[PDB]
Amino acid sequence: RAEVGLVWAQSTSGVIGRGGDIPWSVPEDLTRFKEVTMGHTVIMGRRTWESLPAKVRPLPGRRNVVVSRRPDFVAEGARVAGSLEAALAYAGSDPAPWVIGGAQIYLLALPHATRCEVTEIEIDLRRDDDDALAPALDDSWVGETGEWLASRSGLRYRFHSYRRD
Ligand SMILES: NC(=O)C1=CN([C@@H]2O[C@H](COP(=O)(O)OP(=O)(O)OC[C@H]3O[C@@H](n4cnc5c(N)ncnc54)[C@H](OP(=O)(O)O)[C@@H]3O)[C@@H](O)[C@H]2O)C=CC1
Ligand SMILES: COc1cc(Cc2cnc(N)nc2N)cc(OC)c1OC
Repeated sequence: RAEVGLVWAQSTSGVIGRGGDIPWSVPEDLTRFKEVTMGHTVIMGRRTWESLPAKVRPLPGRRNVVVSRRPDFVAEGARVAGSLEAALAYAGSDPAPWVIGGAQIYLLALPHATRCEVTEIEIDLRRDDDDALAPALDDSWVGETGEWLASRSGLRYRFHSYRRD
Protein backbone atom coordinates (compact mmCIF):
# COMPACT_ATOMS: atom_id res chain seq x y z
CA ARG A 1 0.00 0.00 0.00
CA ALA A 2 1.01 3.54 -0.75
CA GLU A 3 0.44 5.54 2.45
CA VAL A 4 -2.18 8.05 1.31
CA GLY A 5 -1.84 11.31 3.27
CA LEU A 6 -4.12 14.29 3.79
CA VAL A 7 -2.63 17.69 4.56
CA TRP A 8 -4.53 20.89 5.47
CA ALA A 9 -4.61 24.02 7.69
CA GLN A 10 -7.80 24.93 9.57
CA SER A 11 -9.05 27.41 12.08
CA THR A 12 -9.99 25.79 15.43
CA SER A 13 -13.61 26.10 14.13
CA GLY A 14 -12.79 23.99 11.03
CA VAL A 15 -12.70 26.62 8.25
CA ILE A 16 -10.07 25.97 5.54
CA GLY A 17 -11.34 28.39 2.81
CA ARG A 18 -13.45 31.56 2.34
CA GLY A 19 -14.02 33.59 -0.84
CA GLY A 20 -11.71 31.14 -2.63
CA ASP A 21 -8.72 31.94 -0.38
CA ILE A 22 -7.09 30.82 2.87
CA PRO A 23 -8.57 33.40 5.36
CA TRP A 24 -5.38 34.05 7.44
CA SER A 25 -1.62 34.73 7.10
CA VAL A 26 0.66 32.11 8.76
CA PRO A 27 3.94 31.77 6.74
CA GLU A 28 5.00 28.91 9.03
CA ASP A 29 2.14 26.76 7.73
CA LEU A 30 3.31 27.08 4.14
CA THR A 31 6.82 26.01 5.26
CA ARG A 32 5.42 22.92 6.99
CA PHE A 33 3.28 22.16 3.89
CA LYS A 34 6.32 22.24 1.66
CA GLU A 35 8.38 20.17 4.13
CA VAL A 36 5.54 17.52 4.18
CA THR A 37 4.84 17.33 0.40
CA MET A 38 8.27 17.89 -1.33
CA GLY A 39 9.25 15.05 -3.64
CA HIS A 40 5.76 13.51 -3.71
CA THR A 41 2.61 13.51 -5.83
CA VAL A 42 0.17 16.28 -4.75
CA ILE A 43 -3.45 15.56 -5.60
CA MET A 44 -5.98 18.43 -5.53
CA GLY A 45 -9.51 19.39 -6.54
CA ARG A 46 -10.06 21.66 -9.53
CA ARG A 47 -11.06 24.68 -7.39
CA THR A 48 -7.97 24.35 -5.23
CA TRP A 49 -5.88 24.36 -8.43
CA GLU A 50 -7.50 27.66 -9.49
CA SER A 51 -7.04 29.09 -5.95
CA LEU A 52 -3.26 28.75 -6.33
CA PRO A 53 -1.69 31.89 -7.83
CA ALA A 54 -0.86 31.22 -11.51
CA LYS A 55 2.76 32.17 -10.76
CA VAL A 56 2.97 29.62 -7.95
CA ARG A 57 1.56 26.62 -9.89
CA PRO A 58 2.28 23.84 -10.51
CA LEU A 59 3.91 23.36 -7.11
CA PRO A 60 7.62 22.84 -7.86
CA GLY A 61 9.44 19.55 -7.03
CA ARG A 62 6.12 17.66 -6.82
CA ARG A 63 4.04 15.80 -9.42
CA ASN A 64 0.82 17.88 -9.61
CA VAL A 65 -2.51 16.01 -10.17
CA VAL A 66 -5.87 17.81 -10.58
CA VAL A 67 -9.22 16.06 -10.05
CA SER A 68 -12.09 17.16 -12.28
CA ARG A 69 -15.24 15.57 -13.75
CA ARG A 70 -14.32 17.20 -17.08
CA PRO A 71 -12.07 14.97 -19.18
CA ASP A 72 -11.10 17.99 -21.32
CA PHE A 73 -10.08 20.31 -18.41
CA VAL A 74 -6.51 21.60 -18.80
CA ALA A 75 -4.05 22.31 -15.99
CA GLU A 76 -0.71 23.48 -17.40
CA GLY A 77 2.09 21.48 -15.80
CA ALA A 78 -0.31 19.01 -14.12
CA ARG A 79 -1.99 15.70 -14.93
CA VAL A 80 -5.82 15.89 -14.95
CA ALA A 81 -7.61 12.93 -13.31
CA GLY A 82 -11.28 11.94 -13.58
CA SER A 83 -11.54 10.44 -10.05
CA LEU A 84 -9.49 10.06 -6.87
CA GLU A 85 -9.01 6.47 -8.00
CA ALA A 86 -7.41 7.77 -11.26
CA ALA A 87 -5.33 10.32 -9.33
CA LEU A 88 -3.92 7.61 -7.06
CA ALA A 89 -3.07 5.51 -10.10
CA TYR A 90 -1.06 8.49 -11.50
CA ALA A 91 0.99 8.61 -8.33
CA GLY A 92 2.55 5.33 -9.55
CA SER A 93 5.29 4.05 -7.25
CA ASP A 94 5.20 7.07 -4.89
CA PRO A 95 5.18 5.54 -1.43
CA ALA A 96 3.44 8.60 0.07
CA PRO A 97 1.19 10.70 -2.23
CA TRP A 98 -0.50 13.67 -0.48
CA VAL A 99 -4.00 15.00 -0.99
CA ILE A 100 -3.76 18.82 -0.61
CA GLY A 101 -7.38 20.06 -0.85
CA GLY A 102 -9.94 21.16 -0.93
CA ALA A 103 -13.02 20.30 1.11
CA GLN A 104 -14.73 18.06 -1.47
CA ILE A 105 -11.53 16.21 -2.33
CA TYR A 106 -10.67 15.54 1.37
CA LEU A 107 -14.05 13.76 1.76
CA LEU A 108 -13.33 11.70 -1.35
CA ALA A 109 -9.86 10.64 -0.16
CA LEU A 110 -10.60 10.16 3.50
CA PRO A 111 -11.59 6.44 3.10
CA HIS A 112 -8.20 5.76 1.42
CA ALA A 113 -6.17 7.79 3.94
CA THR A 114 -3.72 6.48 6.54
CA ARG A 115 -1.98 9.79 7.46
CA CYS A 116 -3.20 13.33 8.24
CA GLU A 117 -0.98 16.35 8.89
CA VAL A 118 -3.09 19.19 10.16
CA THR A 119 -1.99 22.73 11.10
CA GLU A 120 -4.46 24.34 13.57
CA ILE A 121 -4.64 28.17 13.45
CA GLU A 122 -5.89 30.05 16.52
CA ILE A 123 -8.24 32.53 14.76
CA ASP A 124 -11.86 33.21 15.59
CA LEU A 125 -13.73 32.35 12.43
CA ARG A 126 -17.43 31.65 12.74
CA ARG A 127 -18.50 29.08 10.15
CA ASP A 128 -20.44 30.71 7.31
CA ASP A 129 -22.64 28.83 4.82
CA ASP A 130 -20.21 29.40 1.93
CA ASP A 131 -16.98 28.38 3.74
CA ALA A 132 -14.90 25.37 2.75
CA LEU A 133 -14.62 23.13 5.87
CA ALA A 134 -12.13 20.55 7.03
CA PRO A 135 -13.33 16.93 7.36
CA ALA A 136 -13.98 15.64 10.87
CA LEU A 137 -11.65 12.89 12.09
CA ASP A 138 -13.00 10.06 14.26
CA ASP A 139 -10.92 8.32 16.96
CA SER A 140 -9.54 5.63 14.56
CA TRP A 141 -6.76 8.22 14.18
CA VAL A 142 -3.79 8.31 16.50
CA GLY A 143 -0.61 10.37 16.90
CA GLU A 144 0.52 13.59 18.46
CA THR A 145 -0.36 17.26 18.87
CA GLY A 146 2.48 19.79 19.35
CA GLU A 147 2.54 22.92 21.55
CA TRP A 148 1.02 26.24 20.47
CA LEU A 149 3.61 28.37 18.66
CA ALA A 150 3.68 32.10 17.90
CA SER A 151 3.64 32.95 14.18
CA ARG A 152 5.41 36.00 12.72
CA SER A 153 1.89 37.26 11.99
CA GLY A 154 0.98 37.35 15.71
CA LEU A 155 -1.44 34.41 15.53
CA ARG A 156 -0.69 31.06 17.21
CA TYR A 157 -0.64 27.73 15.45
CA ARG A 158 0.07 24.12 16.25
CA PHE A 159 0.62 20.84 14.36
CA HIS A 160 -1.39 17.62 14.63
CA SER A 161 0.19 14.48 13.16
CA TYR A 162 -2.10 11.41 12.94
CA ARG A 163 -1.89 7.91 11.45
CA ARG A 164 -4.08 4.86 11.27
CA ASP A 165 -3.77 1.15 10.50
N1 LIG B 1 -6.57 25.78 4.45
C1 LIG B 1 -6.15 24.80 3.60
O1 LIG B 1 -5.31 23.77 4.00
C2 LIG B 1 -6.57 24.73 2.18
C3 LIG B 1 -7.63 25.51 1.74
N2 LIG B 1 -8.08 25.41 0.46
C4 LIG B 1 -9.36 26.10 0.14
O2 LIG B 1 -10.43 25.19 -0.07
C5 LIG B 1 -11.31 25.70 -1.04
C6 LIG B 1 -11.55 24.67 -2.12
O3 LIG B 1 -12.32 23.60 -1.62
P1 LIG B 1 -13.57 23.09 -2.45
O4 LIG B 1 -14.39 24.29 -2.79
O5 LIG B 1 -14.30 22.02 -1.77
O6 LIG B 1 -13.07 22.50 -3.86
P2 LIG B 1 -12.00 21.34 -4.19
O7 LIG B 1 -10.66 22.02 -4.22
O8 LIG B 1 -12.21 20.13 -3.39
O9 LIG B 1 -12.40 20.97 -5.70
C7 LIG B 1 -13.75 20.71 -6.03
C8 LIG B 1 -13.79 20.21 -7.46
O10 LIG B 1 -13.25 18.89 -7.56
C9 LIG B 1 -13.89 18.16 -8.59
N3 LIG B 1 -14.52 16.95 -8.04
C10 LIG B 1 -15.18 16.87 -6.83
N4 LIG B 1 -15.60 15.61 -6.66
C11 LIG B 1 -15.21 14.88 -7.74
C12 LIG B 1 -15.40 13.55 -8.07
N5 LIG B 1 -16.09 12.73 -7.26
N6 LIG B 1 -14.88 13.07 -9.25
C13 LIG B 1 -14.20 13.91 -10.10
N7 LIG B 1 -14.02 15.23 -9.79
C14 LIG B 1 -14.52 15.71 -8.61
C15 LIG B 1 -14.93 19.12 -9.15
O11 LIG B 1 -14.30 19.80 -10.22
P3 LIG B 1 -15.03 20.13 -11.64
O12 LIG B 1 -16.12 21.10 -11.25
O13 LIG B 1 -14.03 20.87 -12.48
O14 LIG B 1 -15.51 18.84 -12.23
C16 LIG B 1 -15.20 20.11 -8.04
O15 LIG B 1 -15.66 21.37 -8.52
C17 LIG B 1 -10.66 26.95 -1.61
O16 LIG B 1 -11.16 28.07 -0.93
C18 LIG B 1 -9.22 26.84 -1.18
O17 LIG B 1 -8.64 28.11 -0.97
C19 LIG B 1 -7.52 24.54 -0.46
C20 LIG B 1 -6.47 23.68 -0.13
C21 LIG B 1 -5.92 23.69 1.27
C1 LIG C 1 1.85 26.70 -1.08
O1 LIG C 1 0.70 27.53 -1.01
C2 LIG C 1 -0.57 27.05 -0.83
C3 LIG C 1 -0.80 25.75 -0.34
C4 LIG C 1 -2.12 25.32 -0.17
C5 LIG C 1 -2.53 23.96 0.37
C6 LIG C 1 -2.13 23.76 1.84
C7 LIG C 1 -1.57 24.77 2.65
N1 LIG C 1 -1.25 24.51 3.94
C8 LIG C 1 -1.44 23.23 4.43
N2 LIG C 1 -1.11 22.94 5.69
N3 LIG C 1 -2.00 22.25 3.69
C9 LIG C 1 -2.35 22.51 2.41
N4 LIG C 1 -2.92 21.54 1.66
C10 LIG C 1 -3.16 26.17 -0.51
C11 LIG C 1 -2.94 27.47 -0.97
O2 LIG C 1 -4.01 28.26 -1.29
C12 LIG C 1 -5.33 27.71 -1.46
C13 LIG C 1 -1.63 27.92 -1.14
O3 LIG C 1 -1.39 29.19 -1.63
C14 LIG C 1 -1.15 30.27 -0.73
